[PDB]
Parts: sequence; structure tokens; C-alpha cells
Amino acid sequence: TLPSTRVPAGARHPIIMLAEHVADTFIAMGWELAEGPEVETEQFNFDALNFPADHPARGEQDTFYIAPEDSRQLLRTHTSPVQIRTLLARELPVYIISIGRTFRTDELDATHTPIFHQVEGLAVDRGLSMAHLRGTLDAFARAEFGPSARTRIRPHFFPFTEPSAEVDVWFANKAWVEWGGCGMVHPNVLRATGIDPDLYSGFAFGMGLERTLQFRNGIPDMRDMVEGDVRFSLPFGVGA
Amino acid sequence: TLPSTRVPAGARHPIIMLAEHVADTFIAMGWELAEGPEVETEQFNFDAL
Amino acid sequence: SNAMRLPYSWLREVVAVGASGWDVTPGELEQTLLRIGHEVEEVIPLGPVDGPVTVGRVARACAVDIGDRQYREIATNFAVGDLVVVALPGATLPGGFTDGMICSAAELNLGASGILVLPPGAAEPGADGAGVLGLDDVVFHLAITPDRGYCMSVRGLARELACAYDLDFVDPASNSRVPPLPIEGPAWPLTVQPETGVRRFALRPVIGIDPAAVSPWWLQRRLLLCGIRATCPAVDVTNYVMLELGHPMHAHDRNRISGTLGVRFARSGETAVTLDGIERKLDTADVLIVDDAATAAIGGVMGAASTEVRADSTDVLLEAAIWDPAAVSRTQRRLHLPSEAARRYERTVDPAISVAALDRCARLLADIAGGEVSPTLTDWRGDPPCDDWSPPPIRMGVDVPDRIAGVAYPQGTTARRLAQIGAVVTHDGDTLTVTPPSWRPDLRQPADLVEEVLRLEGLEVIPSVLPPAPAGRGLTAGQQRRRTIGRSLALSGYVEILPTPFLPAGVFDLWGLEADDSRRMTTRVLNPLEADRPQLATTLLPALLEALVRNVSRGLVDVALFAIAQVVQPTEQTRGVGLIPVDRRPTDDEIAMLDASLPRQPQHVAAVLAGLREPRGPWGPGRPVEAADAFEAVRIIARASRVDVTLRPAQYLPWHPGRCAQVFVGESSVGHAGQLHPAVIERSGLPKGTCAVELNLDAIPCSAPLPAPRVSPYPAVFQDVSLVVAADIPAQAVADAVRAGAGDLLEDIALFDVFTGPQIGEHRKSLTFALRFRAPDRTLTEDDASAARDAAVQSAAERVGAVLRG
Amino acid sequence: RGLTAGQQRRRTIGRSLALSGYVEILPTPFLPAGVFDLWGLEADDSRRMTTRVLNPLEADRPQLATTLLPALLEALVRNVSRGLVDVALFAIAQVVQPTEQTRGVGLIPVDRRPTDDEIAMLDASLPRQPQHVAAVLAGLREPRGPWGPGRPVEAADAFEAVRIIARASRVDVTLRPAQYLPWHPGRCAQVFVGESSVGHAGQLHPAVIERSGLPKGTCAVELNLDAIPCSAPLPAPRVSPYPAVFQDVSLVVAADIPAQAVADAVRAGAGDLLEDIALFDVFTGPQIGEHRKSLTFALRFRAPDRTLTEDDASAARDAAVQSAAERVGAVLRG
RNA sequence: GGCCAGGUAGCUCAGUCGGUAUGAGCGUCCGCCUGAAAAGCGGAAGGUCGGCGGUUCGAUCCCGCCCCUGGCC
Ligand SMILES: O=C1NC(=O)[C@@]2(CCN(Cc3ccccc3)C2)N1
Ligand SMILES: [Mg+2]
Ligand code: NA
Ligand code: NA
Repeated sequence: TLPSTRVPAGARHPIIMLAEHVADTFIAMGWELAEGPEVETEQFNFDALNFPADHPARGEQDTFYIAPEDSRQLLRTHTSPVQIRTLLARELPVYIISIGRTFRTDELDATHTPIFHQVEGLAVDRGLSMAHLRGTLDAFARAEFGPSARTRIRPHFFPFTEPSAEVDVWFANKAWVEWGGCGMVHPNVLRATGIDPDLYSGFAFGMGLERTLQFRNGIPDMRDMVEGDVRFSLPFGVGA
Repeated sequence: TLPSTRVPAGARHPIIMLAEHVADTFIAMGWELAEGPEVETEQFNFDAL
Repeated sequence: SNAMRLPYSWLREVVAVGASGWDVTPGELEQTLLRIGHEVEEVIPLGPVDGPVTVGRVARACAVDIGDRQYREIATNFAVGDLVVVALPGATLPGGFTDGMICSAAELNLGASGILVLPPGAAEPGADGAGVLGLDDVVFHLAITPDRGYCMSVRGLARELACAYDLDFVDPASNSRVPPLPIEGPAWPLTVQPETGVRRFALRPVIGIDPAAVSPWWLQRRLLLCGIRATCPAVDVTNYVMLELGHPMHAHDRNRISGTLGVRFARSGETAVTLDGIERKLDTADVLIVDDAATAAIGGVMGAASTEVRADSTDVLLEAAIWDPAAVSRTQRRLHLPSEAARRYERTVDPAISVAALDRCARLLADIAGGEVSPTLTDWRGDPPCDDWSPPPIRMGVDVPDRIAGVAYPQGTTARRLAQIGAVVTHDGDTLTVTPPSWRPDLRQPADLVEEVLRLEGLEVIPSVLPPAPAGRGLTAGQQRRRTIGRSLALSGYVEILPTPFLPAGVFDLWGLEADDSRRMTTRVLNPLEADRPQLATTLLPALLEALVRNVSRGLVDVALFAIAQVVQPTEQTRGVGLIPVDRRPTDDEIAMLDASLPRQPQHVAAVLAGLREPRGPWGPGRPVEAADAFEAVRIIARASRVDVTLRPAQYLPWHPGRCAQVFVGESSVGHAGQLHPAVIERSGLPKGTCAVELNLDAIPCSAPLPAPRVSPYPAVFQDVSLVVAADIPAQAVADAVRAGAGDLLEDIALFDVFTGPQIGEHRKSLTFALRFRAPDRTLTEDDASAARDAAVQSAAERVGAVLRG
Repeated sequence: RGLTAGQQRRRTIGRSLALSGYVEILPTPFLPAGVFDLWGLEADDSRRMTTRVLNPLEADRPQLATTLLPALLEALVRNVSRGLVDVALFAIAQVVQPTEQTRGVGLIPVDRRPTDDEIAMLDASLPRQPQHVAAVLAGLREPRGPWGPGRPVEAADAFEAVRIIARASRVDVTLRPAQYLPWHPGRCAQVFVGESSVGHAGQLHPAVIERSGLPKGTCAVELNLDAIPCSAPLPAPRVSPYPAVFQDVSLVVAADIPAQAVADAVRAGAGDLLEDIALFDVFTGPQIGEHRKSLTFALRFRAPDRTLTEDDASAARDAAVQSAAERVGAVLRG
């Protein structure tokens, strides 16, 4: 029974492992992964996503802009411009997932972080409907919250989706918890990428990884997810 | 440039790696992976086929 | 702000006009609003109180008539004669607050300084306080999305409820509900510049109101429940109609207007004193209302004090205007004025109810203030005058909402729902022509119409149908490599962190880098959370070293961290590109222009080590971290990448110059590794002996080797060779020279001795390699292995100057 | 749905062993001739109850493998006999462990679907075939180099192979002394997951090594992966911002007391304040006494909501000392 | 935008309106002690008291600005 581990194993980050598990779930359903730059142009982060000219999210209040002023260059407020680059470079149909670092103006406390990771999905094909979106969200929920996981969509609003909806998740390991948003791809976004809206429909969705990992595992302080303390990562095991 | 690898790395068998690559290829297309016993009844090995 | 507050009683009242006897549980109404697309923030009731809570009249203690001649006695707000509400001795105000006590709007849980003063005639002194104040009501706090500006009132939300409950709706802005006041001539001269974005401007005066009159209790109470404090009947009706119909109204002093009113752009440096008594610096892109003297109001934001309705105004000129949403939103955000009117104008206001809402104020003002409505009206509706405010019609298939939803709705569902929200729907075979109402400018495309049918039918009917899995290719080579690198480092003792892209303040000054260092050329953020950290990360080490200090400063002194993330390396000044039109696809030249304007963002892998590399135990005292541990992390990443790397000495801060290796893949530099400089460690507060690694994964090419080894069945020959080289000769260079000379018989070579001493000479060293020779087709003799050994010795003497140990 | 949890774990176990120095082989299901007689197994040993092939390629190898060790040891002999003396091999495959004599099932008519009872009958007639992971080690575990002459393979290396498979499976295992051939009875551990036995590990018996032509000091490990439940833990760590307290406790126990039993007693007595415990000294000097050993553990105490005093940590240390005195008979060194 | 209240050792926090923070607990170091440790006892190291300036022979403590936090808006 003497200790024999001369080199104590480390640990991959739980967010990275959750991202890898989310990726494998969609790879198993025929999707693929795509990456994009974190410093993104305003053309792909707002303009191509049907954001109006005077949208409040385009100001210096919520979006990290790159100096000097009016440079049209910023840290991405979402991984959606990665899907725009895929819609411009790849041939239809497109079933891709984007898991990357996201930047928001919210301060770092026990339940919010300015630097978080989110997963965004994008499916564009002939005859995609809301039922295909809800079925994808449910398969996403079951793989991350157990077989008894079910999603619920309530009408909402997003500039790049129409109709839009927010996703709530039900997991029997705690009720409904606010998970993320979804909706059918707006026809303006398809026209901004050279796609005929009359021939191709599509849906999209987006959830935060730090948010998903918080209420699932019951992690109280989300500052422990990003500060890089060894006591937080080691209990999650070495990794895959 | 001195040697520093005090733990000589091993290797997974190439056949196992090829089977893993083949599995990932079909899983990426929606397929799944099933297993079975090597000692099988003649009903499932011949008669059912 | 996207906040909308109104009580349930007022909302139920407008709905009950068309659907008599309609009344639902506030819990049910919240589920209905949340189901059709309205986010409910909070459902707060009023009060509640019980027992001794009645209304009294004052006659600074004074006798308060609690009713039936039972006077009891008990701050600058009320005087003598004002009806007030008191919690008689033995109070039970929310929550548990137990002479008398003259309550306020905040103490009773009803509104926001002074005490509550009921208007004269609101209630006989002695009535039930909970009944007069209406504490049984429930206030709904809603967060209205920007696409539904028509829901910024009771009119829009009552319409939404009538749609969800399939009710008959009576528009409170209709001419059958608002009798059209006579039009016997102009109300006031008006000039307007058509390039300012005004769509409609209506004016109607009210003459001879009572200055001492106050608004009735039902009007003031509904204002407080919506978050607006009552002032005077002239202003209370302007805010009450705004909350009712959605068209914001502003009252001016008719006698305090000199000359012709004029809607006009502002001037640079022009400052207008608003109603709050604050100077507001204006811009050339702002809309104003001016006359022959000063400025009357800021277009769609807030009125000025020049025409402000005082507490003595008798002649009031009411204003009903429709301003440009972009001009109002651009103006109210510059000077920080999120007024109730500006929030609704930026979300568009129904331009067809301007006169209807105008006549709503005049009749309501003259009724509660004893005024006389003048039969004059000035209604400017553009040039030429616009008499139809309907948006362009939309065409879409009758089954388009069925296809987008994946549900076979009953026939007539799309046409019924679209007419239910106020749109004109005509049939032409299988194509519907839908003209949205004037209060729905968000409906422009068929997708907008699909949302209306889907949200009203409920998104719960949409089934869960997994789409067919396409023939995907899976993870790319680089994505598989990042996983393998993470697995291999974690299994070797490294703990992954999430690095932050914001560099510490003066991190490169602590590293002692030169002024022209490429890593100093960073990308600055205009609005960072910390003003002293605006620069983006050109290297993952500062984020790792920061996390290394955090673990060491908290009792974890034996740390090994790593991170896999991109960096931001600009090649020029921050340069943006012009706006590409969104109505088309950007060409490949414009896409490459967008990529070139962005800084280079390659994905790096980096790692830091400190303290004990191997922990102590029953085997020994452990081993501290040294530079070779950093070099081994390079080999671990290399084996995970299935590429061969070479290490060469290099001087590269912040690494120690004599303990730094530059990693190469073939002939391309991919990063550095080793121990950090002791000065950098001292200035940064790092623990002594800290080692670091950083590689550029984009510079490492993806490899797919296909080995075909042939296992020889013949015995091997074991030999050792000792070679003396100069001290600066890398042991790998000797091994490569021995391998190149030994030939194909050399199956394996391993270094197992590095000896220095006087037997060898100054600045020289002896290296002993273990050699294993094996033939693929025969058994070797000792001379055959010695011949390949002698060739390896000669190859070492010619490449690194090795001398055979004697 | 992608890979199952078992398929995913089999990859992780293979990656971890390969990255730890082990070389994967493909084990042959046919057992060597008289290998159990070389191991000295009893006549009623369950591993002897094998399934035999009627027409094998080699008539002296008809039986199917009840354990993966014979194929690994045969591959171990091949490597060593050809100049590769420092080798660590592993394999992940199934075994054939019958529970009765070879009993067949009659022909089911293929013109229809077999009923669920007939499918269950066909499965019951087949021998049990669980997934096994096993490894063998010989020669130098750590090679020689500029650091030193290397370290030969010892039983602890086989014990560490267990913890590598355990960490890769995200399960907690315990090792207990056991007498189970072909292992050395004094250097053999039985691996448990909770209270279920999953295999053994350690150094092979010296007599088995002589009779089998194996290298001296050969170590081996074999675990039943089916007996290890697939776990999906959801940790929720609470990183305390308050400083820790470092203390060391030296306890004297009998030589037969396992070091993990002392550590388990110290944790049980220390309470929630104990953040970490690690053994770093095993002293058997003459001032300790015959058949007695001293164990020194490094303790790290940390409170989640306050800063501890030295007395607070000492109170937890003393409670840990009493727990060791009660469960393993430890005596405080002095 | 308002007065305030806070930033102090490696960690968590006390305390002074001007010359010593005789700072605490834990963390670090030395000695006695032990085969080596820890505890215990006995000694120590370590802060430029939020930054840039202003007054003063002298500023953690007073003026001004700002950096970042809560509070209450
Ligand atoms: O706060 C937030 N974090 C997020 O990820 C989001 C949730 C999802 N939203 C993105 C999205 C909206 C509609 C369709 C596809 C993606 C952003 N909101
Ligand atoms: Mg819409
Ligand atoms: Na070295
Ligand atoms: Na030389």
C-alpha cells in the first residue's frame, strides 16, 4: 500500500474537458468544429449578423473595442463570426460547432466573468425547421445532463435569428434552468453570405460553458474556474 | 540537448490505433460501435447469416 | 432601458372592454406573457396591510379625522386639509413595522420623500386604506425586447393578451373610444425642416385650467405603479396617455410661447436648459423645438424649462409628435437621458395615433382641471401630407410558418394570427399578402410573420425531431493534436489553466525586454476593465506566471501549469476597413482584406514550472524543477505532435541565457524553453528556479507518418563508445554524428555517461554512448559491429571533433 | 450517440499506459501448453476451467485464455530473448471463463425472429467473456542515462500500473496484501473498487519465474474492467482563499501495518480541516524496535472560512493521532 | 455627477489625522530538538500602508486629481 506515484498526474481544465465532450457529442451527429480569431472585425461580429447601426451593443459600454476609437475592430462578443466565416468559405450544407473564447464587459464575481467560453451551433440546409433545432437541443441536453434531460424554448429576440428563442434545461439532479438562446437563421444573415433564403433554411444556438458547468456541478464561485488555481482543476481528474 | 526523458514512452498497438481511427470515421457520420463475444453460438455465426 | 411597469388592474381593464369578465391569476398571466415572448422580471404585489390602516384628514402634530368623529393626533409634504393615510397605533406595515404614524408611498409598499397625500375627494376620511390604495393589485415588471416597441404601453400589452387568449380587442386609441375633437382651424403656427426625420407633429391647446386642481387618485395611483411621480394635471395626463397608448405626450405653456414653433436641427455649442433645470450641450445631429426666442424642447428626449408647465399654468398647448428613432437614440445616449419618451421613440411609435392620443389628453385634462378644449388643431403629416401610415405589404406562402415550425397547423392558422396582430391579409391562391399595422415596423420579411404565428400558437407544439446526421469528417488533424498535447501534459503532471489575454501592467518592463522587441508591439483595448491593463497578450507566459504566483502565494509551492490558447501579434497599427454592404455576399477580395486588417493570432502552447518537479516520498527527497524539465515538456509536446524537434542554446528573455533552448522543427523556429532569468524572477516575485516553455503550434506542421518496421530475428551486438568533445558540443550533435556514421546496422543509441575531469582536459568532456547493432538478414561478428563503430567514431571526429577516449 | 462510456474508457486506459511507458500487444486467446502447471496452480483453480478448441492449429494449445498474463509473458520472453531486456507490455482484451461444461443449443428456425427467451438462452450457453486489462514488466523500469544507472523493475511499478488504470477510469482503488499465484505472496496486492475485487498486481513468484524461463524480478498486473463500474463524477471544488497550516506527524506502528491504513486513520481523525496528507518517510532504525516501523506524514490543514491557529491544526493533528492509535495501534514518535 | 466608507506583510485582516505599523493569525528562515521531520521553546527576515504630485526639517495619517470596490442612487 506504499505510495508509488513518483510523478503525480496533473489535470486538464474542466471547461476544456466540457468543450471536448460537447464537441464529441456533435461530431457523433455529423457536425464539425471550426475556429476563428478572437480579435474580430465589426463586419463579421455585428454587421453580417443583422445588428443595426445604432445598436447599444456596438458602444463602448458592452463590447471591448480596440484602440483607437472607431476602429471597427473588437474582441468578439460571441463566436458567431466564426460561423459567418464558415458560411462564406464552406459549401452547403453546413453543420458546424464553434467553441471559443468570448469577451463581455461584465465584471468578475461569483456568477459572472468577462472572459468566458461559449459553444455556438450553426446548421444550414434545405428544409431545416424549428423541430430540427429542438431535436438538436434535446440531444445536446441529454448528452450533458443525463437521459432525463429535456429542453424548453420560449420566444425571445436576437438580431441574427428570426424567430428567436431562449433555451431552458430540465435535469433531475438539483427544475428549469436558463441555458442559452437559439432560433432560425435570419434571412438577412443568409443574404449577407450569398445564400438564397428561399432555398436554404437553418437554425442556430449558443450556450456558455462556464454557465453550463456552474449549475450542473453546483460550483459556487465561478472565479475559481478562470483564476487557474490547482485546487480547482485536480479533483476533475487527469482528463481524456 | 541532454536526454531528459527519464520515463521511456511506450506505444499503443497500430492495429488498435487503426481500429480507433476507423471507429471515429463512422462515428463522425452518425454510426455507432457495437461489441460481441469471440466465443459465439453457431446460431448467430452461421444459421442467422 | 427596456423596462416596462404597469399594474394588473389597468392591464385587465383594457382587456376586459372587449372580453367582459376576463380575469386570470397573476401566476397564469406571467406564464402567458413568458410564452408569447415577454420576459417578466418580477411580480410584486402591493402592501399588504391589515387592521388599523385608514385614511384621515389633517386639522408637526395635528388632529387626524380617522372617521366617524374619532380624532387622533400624531413631513414638509402635507399641510392642513390634505387627505392622508395613517397606520393607527399598532401598525402592521410591510414588513412587521409595529401616537399614530402618517404613512408614505414607500412605507406602505406602493411607490417611491414626503408622506402620501391623497387628492381632495379621493376618499371620505375613514375609508379602508387597503381598498382606497388598491393594495390587492399586482405590478408586473416586464423587460420588453427592442423589436416590440409597441409593447411599451398598456395598448400593446393588452393587444398581446387578446392574441394569446383569442379575445375580442377594443383599441384604446380608436376614434370610437376617443371622440374626435372638432377641427375649426390651426392651433399654432409651425415650421419644420423635412430633413430632420419628423413624421408627424400635432398640436391642440387647452384654455382655462384650474392651477390649484390636482389629478384624481386613480390617475396618480396608476402613475406611481408604473414608476412615474405625479406632478400636476397638465403633466400627469401627458405621462398617463404615454403609458396607455404608447404615444408620449408633452405639455407646453401656451402663454409662454413667443412666435412660430419650429422643429429644427441644433447648432454646435448650443445649450438648452431642459425641464430638470440642467444645461445640456447639444450636437449638430440633434432635433429641437424652438420659437422666436429660446428652445422649447429637445426633439423626442425631454422638454425645456422655457415652456415648462409650472404650478400656475392656465393655458396649455399639448404636443403629439413622431420623431426619427435613430436621431432620438443617438441624442439621448450622448447626454445620458433615458427618459420615458426617448426610450419609446427609439423603438418607434405608432404614427397613426398622434391626433387620437392628442385628443385623449385634451378631454382628460379639461375634465380633471376644469379647462376648455379649443377646437383648433395643427397636424403636419409630412410634405406631401401622409394619410396612410401602413408599411409595405409582405408576400409569403400560406404554409411557410408550417414549414419553418415543422408543425401542420390547422387551416387558417397563419391568416388568423396575422390578422389578430392587426395586419391586413389578402388571399391569392397559395400566397398571402400581409400588410402589417402601423405599430409593427418590425414586420418586414416573411420570417417576421413566421415568428408571430409560431409564438401565438406556442413553441411547445413544435416537436423534437433530430435531423439526419450528415457525413461529417470529424476532428481535423490540428484539433486532434491539441487534445493529445493536453492529455500528454496532464498525464505528465501539468495542470491546465485558462489564460487571460490582458497583460499585466509593465510585464515586459519587468522582463527587461528591449524597446524594439516584437512582443512589446501589442494590441490595445480602448475600454479595459483595468485602465493599467489595456494591452492584449502576445505570449501566454504572463498569464501563466500570474497563475503560478497565485498558486505559490496560497501554499501550493510545487506547481506545473500549462495553457493552449491564441495570442494577439499585430503587424501594423490598428487599421479598420470600410463597411461592406450587408445586402450581398462580400467578395473574396473583401474577405482577404478583412483578414489582413486583423492581427496575427496563432495558437500557442506554453507551460511554467516551479518548486519540486518530483515530490518527496518513501523513495527519496524529491527533485526540484530544473531546466531539463522544461526541455522534457518540449519532448512531450513533440511526441504528442509526432514530429522531431531539436534544441539549440539561445539568448532570449525572460529565459536564463545559459539555460535557454530554442526549439526547432526541421529548420523553423517554433519556440523557446528552459529556466527564466534570475533578474526577471526577482522583479516579478516569481519563485527561484522558475522554468517556462512556449511553442507556436501553428509553426509546427501536422505529420502523418506511416512506419513499416521490419523486426529482425537475428541477435544484436552491444558495444559502448566513449568520445571526448569540447564542452560546448551538444550531446545530441555527437549522437547524430555517431548515428550518421554507424549506418543501417545501428538499431539503437543511448547516452549514459557525461564525465569531466583532469584525465580529459580543461573545457572538455567525455560522452559514453551505448550502441546496439543488428543485421536484418544475418548474425554479425564483433568485427562487423566494430567496423560500424569505427565509422561512427570517424563521423563524430569530422562533425563535432570528437576524439576516441584513451 | 458516439462512443459508449466503456469504449471511451478503454481508449483512455490505453493512452495512459502508453504514455507511462507500456507497449501494447495483441494477446492470443490460445494458452501455452501446461502454463498453469508452470504457475503451480491448484487443480481446482478457476483459471484452469477453460474452453477448449476442437481443431486448433497447435494440438498442444487447445484451451482458450481465462487470463491475459500467459500471452503477455510469452511476448515478454520474446522481447527479452532477442536483446530487449528492459520492457513493459500491456494488453486490453477479453478472456473466456466458462461456468459449466460445453453445452449447445439446438437449431432455432431462421424463418422467424428468435424470442427474447431464446436469445437469453443462447447467451446463457456461452461462457463469460469480460474485458480484462493486464501488464507485465521486466528489466529496468527507468533506463540509465546521464542521471544515473536507472532503476530496476520492482513490485511498486506494478502497483503504480494499477493507479494509472484507476486514474484513467476515474475510480478510487485500494490495494491489500494477498496470496494469489503466480504472484510473489509477500509482494502481491489485491485491487478493490470499494469492496469488489477487480484483480491483482505485484512481483511474480520466484519459483514461477524459474519454471517459466522469465527474467528475475518480473512483475505483472491484471484487472477485470467489467468489475470496475463506469463513473461520471461531477466535482464542485470550493477553493479556500485562507492560508494553510503545515505540520508533520511521525507515528510508530508494527511492520505489518499498511501505510495506507495509517493514512486512512489520520484522515478519519483529522476531519474536514485536513486538506492534504502525504507519506514521505518510512524509518526502520534500531531505536524503533524489531518488527516496527516509523511513518512520517506531511499534513496540510486549511479552513474554508477563517485563518487557523497552530492550536487549531494541532487539535486536528491530535485527533488524527488518537484515531491512528485506535485503528492501527500507532504510537506517537518520541 | 453626490458626499461618504474602503485598498495595509506571502494569505486573511486589525490599527494610527505627522517622526516605532514595537501589527495580528497563518506562510518563510535559524537554533535547541529528531536518523530526518513536525509540534513546543527561544531567535529572526520580509510592507517603500492604492498611484502621481502639493505642504512640511519630517507624510500610511492633511490638499488636489485619478486608478478600483462596495454602499446607497
Ligand atoms: O449572454 C449570453 N451568452 C450567450 O452565449 C448568449 C446566448 C446565445 N446567444 C447567442 C445566440 C443567440 C441566438 C442564436 C444563436 C446564438 C448569446 N447570450
Ligand atoms: Mg419578430
Ligand atoms: Na540539464
Ligand atoms: Na575539439
